[PDB]
Parts: sequence; structure tokens; C-alpha cells
Amino acid sequence: XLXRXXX
Repeated sequence: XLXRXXX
């Protein structure tokens, strides 16, 4: 949930 480079 932060940004797909990774929740």
C-alpha cells in the first residue's frame, strides 16, 4: 500500500 516496488 505504498508503491509495487513493496503493502
